[PDB]
Formats: sequence, structure tokens, C-alpha cells
Amino acid sequence: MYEMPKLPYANNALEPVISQQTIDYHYGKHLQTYVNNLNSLVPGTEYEGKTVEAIVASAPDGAIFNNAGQVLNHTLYFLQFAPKPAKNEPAGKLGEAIKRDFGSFENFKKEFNAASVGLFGSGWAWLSVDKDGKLHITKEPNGSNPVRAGLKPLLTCDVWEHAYYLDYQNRRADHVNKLWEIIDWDVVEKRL
Amino acid sequence: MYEMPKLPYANNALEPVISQQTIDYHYGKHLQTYVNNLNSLVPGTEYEGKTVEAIVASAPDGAIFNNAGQVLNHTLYFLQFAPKPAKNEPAGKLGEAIKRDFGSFENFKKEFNAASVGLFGSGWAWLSVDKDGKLHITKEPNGSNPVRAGLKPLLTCDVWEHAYYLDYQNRRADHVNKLWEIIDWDVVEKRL
Ligand SMILES: [Fe+3]
Ligand SMILES: [Fe+3]
Repeated sequence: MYEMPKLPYANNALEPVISQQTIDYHYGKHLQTYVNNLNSLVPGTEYEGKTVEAIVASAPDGAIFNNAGQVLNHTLYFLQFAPKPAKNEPAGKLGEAIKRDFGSFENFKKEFNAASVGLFGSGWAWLSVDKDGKLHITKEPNGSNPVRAGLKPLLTCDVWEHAYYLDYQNRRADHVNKLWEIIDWDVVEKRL
Repeated sequence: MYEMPKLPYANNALEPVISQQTIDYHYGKHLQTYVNNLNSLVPGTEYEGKTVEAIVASAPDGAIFNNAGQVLNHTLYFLQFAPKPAKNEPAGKLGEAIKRDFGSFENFKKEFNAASVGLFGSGWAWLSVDKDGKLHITKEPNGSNPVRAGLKPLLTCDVWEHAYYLDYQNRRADHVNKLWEIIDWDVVEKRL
């Protein structure tokens, strides 16, 4: 049975980047529904007893994939943030890979922002690493996650409107720009 | 040169089904941006001088299509509502076609609701008529519109979260159920 992941911060701790209200709905309602849906859809199927990751890696398009992908996406999303990150940029191997693959962190930010803002409709902008250690930015529609393509997901921006509408309404770009301030690079680095 | 369509009611007139705030953002920002984007993108292309409808019917996937589809979708959407419709259900030819194709109005509502609630991500539930006079319910992802497929669009529900999030947050089904009270069947009938 799939369980709600625990937030490593209080509901109001990401203010003013993300409001308490947004967390209450985004985590407390949307993620809860996705978890509930996955627990309802799986019993008696080949997916019963599989991890979220394994479902995302295996399932074809459909409700199971949609819900598993959203569980995985939101889990990594919420757990990649911290109220007051020590570092506002990655170091070590991740830092070097970003310099190698994007020229610099600042250029990476620019490309990540553009992917986030340019994704039409609902989805996720993802930074991932492939099996040869190369980084990629992808636009995952709807509930998709880079695990399906055999990539290892490192950092994401949720550009479903529910992620920002109560705080930014239509101003997605403004929301995206603020997210950099709450990324917990220690968490992200450990995903490499 | 693409113009904002005129709302046939005041911004606050659909309360409490849709709030003034929602109309101010949905019409006054989102639709405005789509129209602005058409005015930015179309002049100087093969689409210059064409109607929105013709662009939706002809353009491939991409930003022009996305914007045109959204302009058409929102135009029909906003103009299909009235604060106090004359009737709560369609009459005449449309009334009969609905009975023919869905068994009854009530069953049509049920199937329309299910398409609306079941569309994952951003999109539009559409009732349309084909060239032989037969009705169809489709789920159009993102900016898509039935005109692309050669159908004539009659009635839609916008299930992009921006359409309802300020008023219903995650409770899409509740929003969908309330819309029926403000459908201006006189407008919809004349689209047949
Ligand atoms: Fe989300
Ligand atoms: Fe909309």
C-alpha cells in the first residue's frame, strides 16, 4: 500500500515562494488523491506490490501510469525543497556535470526556466541524468516522469497550474524564478 | 488582426458558478495573452489574414496552433454562458439530436460530465456535430479544438485548472456540475 511521503518542513515554511495554502492543497489534496487513486487502481493487477518507480518505468499510458507518475513527481518535488537552503547552487560532481553539459549553472538556470515556462498545458520540467552520466532537461507532459525513458530524475518544476495558481495566478514565469531560492541542493546532489 | 471577443454579460454576472476574479483572470489575462500571441506570431506567415477557425483547421502542432485553438476554445466558451438562460436544456433540432444520439438529455449530461472529469491534465470536453448531423463528445487535450478534426463545436467545458482553481481548487467535478446552470442553450442551439 502506497503511503503519503512526509514533508521535511512545515506547510508554511516555503513562504513567500509557495504559500501554506498552496501546500495544503497541492500536498494535502492533490498528492493525497493521486496516492488514493494508485491504491484503488492496483489491487489484483500486475502492478500490485510494485514500487511507484517500477510502475512508472513499466506501465503504458493510462490511469495507473498517470497516478504513479504524479505520485513519483510530487514526492521528489516536495522533498527537493527546504526553507532556507545553505547553498543556492550545486557543488561536487553535480556542479561539474552542470558546467560540462550547460556551460555554467547560470546557463542551466536559463534553459531550465525556459523549459518550465515553455511547456504548454500541464506537466513537469525535469533535469535528469542518463546512464552515461550526461544531464538532460526534458518536458514531461501531464503525469509523465523521466524514469519511463530510463533517466534518473534530479530536479523538477511542476507547471500544472495548481502548483502556482493560488499564489501567482497566470504568472508562471514569476513562480518559476522564485523556486531557485528553495531548492535543497544537498538533496538534489544525492540523486545523482 | 485578432480582437478580444465581447463578453455578453458583466465580469461578476456568473457568480457563484464562476467568480468575478476567475473571469478577470480567465478572460482578462489568459484569453488576452492568447489573442496577443496570435497578433505577435501570425503576421508575416502563411496564416496572415486567415480566421482563427481556418488556422485551427490548417496549422500543424506548434505555437500558432496552440494560440489559435485557445482563442477559438475560449471565445465559444465564454459566449455560450448567460447568468439566467431562457431554458435549462436544449430544444428544437439540438434537443432531438441529443435524444437520438445519447438516449436523453440526462444521459448526455452524465457522459459530458464523465468526459469533463476524466480528462487528465489540461484540455476541453466538447460536444460537436459531424457533417452527417451526428453528435460526438470528445476530449481535446491542451489547446486542441474539434474544428481540426472537421467537427463543428457546440458546447465545451474548459478543464484547464485556471478555469476553476480560484473558485473550486481541486474540486473539478463540483465546478463541472455547476456549469449546467449557466449554459445559454439559445446560443448553443444556433451553433448546430
Ligand atoms: Fe502538482
Ligand atoms: Fe481556459
